[PDB]
Amino acid sequence: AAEYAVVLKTLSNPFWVDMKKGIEDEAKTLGVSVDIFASPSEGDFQSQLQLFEDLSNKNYKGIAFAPLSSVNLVMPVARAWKKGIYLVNLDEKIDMDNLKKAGGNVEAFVTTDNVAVGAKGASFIIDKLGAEGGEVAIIEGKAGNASGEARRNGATEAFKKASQIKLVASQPADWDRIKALDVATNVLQRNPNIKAIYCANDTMAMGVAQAVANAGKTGKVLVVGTDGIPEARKMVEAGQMTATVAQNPADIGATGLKLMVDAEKSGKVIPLDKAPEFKLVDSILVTQ
Repeated sequence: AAEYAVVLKTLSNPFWVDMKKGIEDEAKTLGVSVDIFASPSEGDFQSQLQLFEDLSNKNYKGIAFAPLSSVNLVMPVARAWKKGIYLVNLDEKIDMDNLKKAGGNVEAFVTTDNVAVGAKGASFIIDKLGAEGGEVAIIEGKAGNASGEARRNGATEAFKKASQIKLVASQPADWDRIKALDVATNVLQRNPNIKAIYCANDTMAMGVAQAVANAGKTGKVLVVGTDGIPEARKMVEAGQMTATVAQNPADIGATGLKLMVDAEKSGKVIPLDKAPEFKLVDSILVTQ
């Protein structure tokens, strides 16, 4: 049976349920069969590396895959590439450095541009504030992590190009609704003239909308989030959170199957020296 296979992170998370449907749907259009696999828990690094390994011994033309960690699947993917399997990295980037040393490569990496995500949620505040503008802040995530710092850049640059906006306080905050509430109230005392605050995660965001529920500024103050969890989504339907910048799972999976099928057609796997393709998929701004 099937000519293509897709390993994902898990399927108890709606994010990955939406990705599966996008690869299936996109398959029915291209004329290719697909088998979608995943290991139960988000922290099953070994159980996914066993999964992938089992698939490698079957006869799949190509295999797209979302790695739990950046190095848990380097040896199976590099093996897969020597056999001539058309691999396509999804969501998070696999350690290319390690992969090089493994003697392998990938046809393409398909992810969401985290900087654009930050500018998308900052730009939403900009337009809502209007000409008048006003003061804003960015509750950052934890330092060292690229994915939250990327949202930190984009959101910063987008408010600097708006010469009617005042960035009061972009300060660190580890991914925590409690610690997000505590630095929230800190900015609301230092600068109580704030009209909105974008947060670099949906966890922090509900902790900042708690600091606005405190001072009972709910309505004037605009909270924004990222990732778009099912929880916060509801919030935004109820007027409790202003908005959140979700990803596009379905398009990431569908684009990933498209690039895999395109490499197969070519009849030759990407050279080692050749860098992979790099498609970014647009983020979505979920609003009332």
